Parts: sequence; structure tokens; C-alpha cells
Amino acid sequence: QRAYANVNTSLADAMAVNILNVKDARTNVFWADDAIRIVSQPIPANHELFAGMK
Amino acid sequence: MQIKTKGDLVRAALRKLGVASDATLTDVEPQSMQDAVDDLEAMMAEWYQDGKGIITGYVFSDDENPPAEGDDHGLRSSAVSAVFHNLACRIAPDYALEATAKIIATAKYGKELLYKQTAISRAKRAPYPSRMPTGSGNSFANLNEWHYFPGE
Amino acid sequence: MQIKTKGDLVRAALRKLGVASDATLTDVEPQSMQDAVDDLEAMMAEWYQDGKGIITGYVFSDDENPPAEGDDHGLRSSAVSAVFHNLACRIAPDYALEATAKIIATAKYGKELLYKQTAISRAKRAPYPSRMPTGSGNSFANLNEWHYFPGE
Amino acid sequence: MQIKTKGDLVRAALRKLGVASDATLTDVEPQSMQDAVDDLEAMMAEWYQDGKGIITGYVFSDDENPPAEGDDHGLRSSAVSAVFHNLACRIAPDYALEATAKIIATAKYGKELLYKQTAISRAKRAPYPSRMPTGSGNSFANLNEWHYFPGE
Amino acid sequence: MQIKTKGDLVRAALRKLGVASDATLTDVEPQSMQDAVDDLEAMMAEWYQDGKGIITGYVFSDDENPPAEGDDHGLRSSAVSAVFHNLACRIAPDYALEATAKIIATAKYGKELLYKQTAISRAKRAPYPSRMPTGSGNSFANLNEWHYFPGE
Repeated sequence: QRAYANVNTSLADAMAVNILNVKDARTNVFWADDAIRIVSQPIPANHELFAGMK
Repeated sequence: MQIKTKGDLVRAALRKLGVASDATLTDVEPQSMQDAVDDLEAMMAEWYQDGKGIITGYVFSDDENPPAEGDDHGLRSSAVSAVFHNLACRIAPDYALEATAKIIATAKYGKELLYKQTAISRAKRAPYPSRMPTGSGNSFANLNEWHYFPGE
Repeated sequence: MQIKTKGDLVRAALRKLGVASDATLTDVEPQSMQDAVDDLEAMMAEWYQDGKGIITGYVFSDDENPPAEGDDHGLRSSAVSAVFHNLACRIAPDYALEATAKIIATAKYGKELLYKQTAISRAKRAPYPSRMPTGSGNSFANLNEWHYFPGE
Repeated sequence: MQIKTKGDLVRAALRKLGVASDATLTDVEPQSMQDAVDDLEAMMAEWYQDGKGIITGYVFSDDENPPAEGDDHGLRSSAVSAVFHNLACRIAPDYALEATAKIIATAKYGKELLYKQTAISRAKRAPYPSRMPTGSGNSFANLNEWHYFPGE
Repeated sequence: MQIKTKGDLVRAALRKLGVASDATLTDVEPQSMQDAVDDLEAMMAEWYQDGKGIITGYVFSDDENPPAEGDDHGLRSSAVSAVFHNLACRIAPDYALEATAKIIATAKYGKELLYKQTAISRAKRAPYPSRMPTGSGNSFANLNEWHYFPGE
């Protein structure tokens, strides 16, 4: 399990959170290409959808 | 229904047994009534095997409300006869009595009728095995139809 | 019919039992009627399993009306004999009695006759499965473009 | 539940036997309490064969506590009826009595219901033998070279 | 558990038979108690056939220590009931008695549960005969010239 560690310490009692957004601002977004996926599949031709229709 | 509490069930059972009723001149003591209610609770807990037995809607009394007697049993209209007949059969040995053949037969019939609907509901067919295919009939429709059945 | 209320049903059952009739100079004790009415209501609720049991047209009294006795039972003319014979059989253990063999046989016969028509009605054949073809000879199915039965 | 202690179990058993209850005018005697408590402990220890027998959650009193009477049995609500009916059956010969047929039947039914869930849990299928192929349909095992099942 | 000695076992057997208990007004004599203790010892020696019978953990007292009664039997908590029920059955003859049906049934059930675990342990399968080959599937055994099972 320790092979998956991503932070140096854990949350220890009276620790303060800091909000990194403090003003309204439009977001610029960066990613690795495979980080966001769109799972896609056409709706069944026998579902509640399209079980009556051409 | 005139029977709406555990004590009403107990009194009906005693009337069935012939020990005590409304027209009687000698009655049974409240300690014995509490003992009969305790036996009713034991029988109900034995029937409703923590949800895996006979479902009736019976509500088990808690210790916070002092008298277990006085609480609505919560049974449906069709369960009262079976419940108090079986209770009379169970509490007959208390008063050096043995329940009669009619009472025993009615208790058997009532318990069977109690479990009939639950048996119908629980009679379910298992899903397809994990190694069965879905068939080529379920392939041209729903173009992304699965090739094999999930299971579990 | 001259038996038009739960009171008449109870009195007929008591007379069959020989408890309170005119052939013997015994009048109906007032407490012998309330208990018999309770037993009749319990038996009818047990039979008519919330619509899934024996349909008899019996009208169940509500808590608003004070006297349960005195209401029209609502049974059809062909059910009265079965009803009061079974009531006598059920209420016999109260008086340390036992309904005679003729009364028991009449009760069985009456219950069978009560359920006969309901059984005839419920003997219904299931529709065709969803995987049958309709055949090429089904003109209506061919017209409506139904190569297979719908099932359900 | 009202029955929460070994003393309550013994009182219920004696009441069912009719030896001492408020149905009669007899009161439970301390020597009749202690012997039945010892009998109950022996019977529960026989049932619970160090975990290989009937599981009930019964709490076995240790020698450090002087009075075994009064401690909570720890049984679930669904085991109390079976336990005290079988206790009544077991301690009936002490007073040269014989438990009634209803008590015997209830004891049998309660013991079967006690073991039902444990039987369902213990009805487990053995793993695959050590000499089966894993099959080439399992691509993962085929590539890993897990060609045979472990066993045991 | 309170039945810690052979004397305790004998007293439990007498209480089961109804001959002597703690609530009685007449008791059996110590000579009779010693005779019953000797019958218990004989029964356990007959059961435990010098290691090839029923293993329970019973301890056979020596004549060097004078009183056999008063020595702890050493049985487990689950064997006391069976042992003293069988003792009551064995020693009922002496007082022109006959053990009741419940006592006999409990004795049979207790003996069966006593031997169950020993039977499970003893249900062993003999090794492969001396004339089986090990087979060529065992490559490791083949490379060591282990071509036939040893046997015995």
C-alpha cells in the first residue's frame, strides 16, 4: 500500500485548510489527454428509447 | 377489528381455550396475562427469524414503554386468527390443558396461510449462469448487447 | 333469505352447536354473541386474504360503527350455510364442545362450493411466450407485422 | 424482550411444565431454581460443542461469579423460545413428570429453527481439485501459466 | 460449570432419577454413593476401551489415594450431560426404577455427540497401495526414481 503514497504527511488533528480560490475567475484548464474520457454507446434499439420507433 | 393489542390476542386465546372470557365468573391474574404476552413475544420472535422467516408486520415492544400489553400488534386483518390460535396452542400447557383438535387444525391452516404469500414472493428463479452466451438473436438488436451473461 | 345479519349467522351457528336454540330452552347470552361475532370477523378476514383468497361479498365492519352485531353480512344466498356451519365449528371450543361430524362435513362441502366458482375463474392459461413465432398462417399477425408473440 | 436472564428462562420452563407459575398458586423454590440452572448450563454446553455445534450467543458463566442465576443469557430473541422449551423438556424428569406433546413438538421445532441458519452457512462447496486444468478460456491464467487449480 | 467431581456426577444422576437432590428430605447413604461412583468408573472404563473406545478426558482415580469420589473427572464442559445421563440410566436398576423416555433419549443423543468428533478424526483414508505407479505426471518424483507408491 505504501507504494501508492502521494503526500508526505497525513491529516493530523488541528490542521488548517486553505481555499485556493478566493475570487471569481474564469478557469483555464490543462490536462493529460487520457485523463478525461467520454464513455460512449448508442442507445439500445430495444430500450425504453427506440422500442417503438424507426 | 376488535382485536388490536397483544392482550386482545391473549384474551382471545384464553377464550378459545375456555380458561377465561368476558362472560366468565373467574378470571386469570395479570401476572399470568403478562406471562402469556411474553410467550406471544417469544413465538413471534421465533417465527420472524430476524427477517428471514414469516413476515406479518408484528411490532416488538421495547423496554422503554413499560407495558408490552397495550401496544398495537401491527398485524393485518388476515393474521389475527392464526396468531391467537397458535398462541392458545402454545399457552395451553400453562393451565394443565391441551388444545383441542379443531384449535390445532385451525392453527396449522393459519400458519400455512400466513406463509403462503411470502413463499410466493420468495419463489424466484436465479439469473443466468456466468458462462452462458446471450445468443445471436440478441446481437442484431442493441448493437452493443453483451456476448455473455453476467451471473451472480 | 331470512339470515340477513351477522346476528342471524351467529344464532344459526349457536343452534347448530346446540348452545342457544329454541329446540332447547336456552336464550342467547349477550356475551355469547360478541365473541361469536369476533370469531366470524377473524375467520372472514382469514379467508378473504386481502382479495387473494375466497371472495364472498362479506362486508367488514369499521371502527366507526359501535355495534358490530346488527350489520348486513352482505353474503350471497349460496354462502350462508357454509358461513354459519364453519362459524359453529370455529366457536365450538369456547364451550368445551366439539362440532359433530355432520357439521364438519357440511362445513367442508360449503367451503368447497364457496371456492368452486373462484377456482373456475382463476383457471386461466398464460399467454404465449415471447420467443414463439406467430407462423405464416396468422393473417392478423402478418397484417400487423408481428412475427413473434409479445408474451408478458 | 422480557426474558433476559437465566432465571427468566428457568421461570418460563417451570411455568410451561406447570410446576410453579401464577396459573397455579405455586411459587418457584430456590432449590428448584439452582438445579434447573445447572441443567440449562449443561444442556447449552452440550449443544455448543466448543463452536462445532449449535451457535446461540449464549454466555457461559465463569466460576468467578458466585450466583449463576441472574446473569444475562445473551441469546437472541429468536432462540429464547427454543431454549426454554428444551429446558422444560430436559428438567421434566426431575419431578417425575412428563412434558406434554405440544411442549415436545415445540422443542423439536425450535431446535431445528436454531440450527437452520448455521446449516445454511455451513453448506459450502469444496474448492476445485488440485488436478483440474484451469481451461484455456481463462486467458489470464493461461498466460500466467496457472494451468492447474491449487486444491485443498 | 458446577459438576466438577465424580461425586457431583453421581449427585446429578440421582437428581435426574428423582431419588436424591438438595431439596429432598431423605438422602441415599454414602455407601450407595460410593457404589454409584464405582459404577460410573466401570462405565467409563468400558467406554474407553484402553484407548480404542470413546475419548473424553476422563481420569481414572488410583487406589493409592483412598477416596475415588472427590477427584475431578476431567471431562470437558460438553460431555458432563451425556456422562451423568448415562450414569442415571445405568444405576436406575439398583433402586427398582427404570429411566424415563426423556432420560434414555438424552443418553443416546449424548453418547452420539461424544463419539462424533472421534469418528470424524478416525475417518481416515488408507495410503496408495504398494503397487500403484506414481505416474509420469509427477516429474519431480520421476527424476528421483520414485516410480511406485511405498504403501503401508
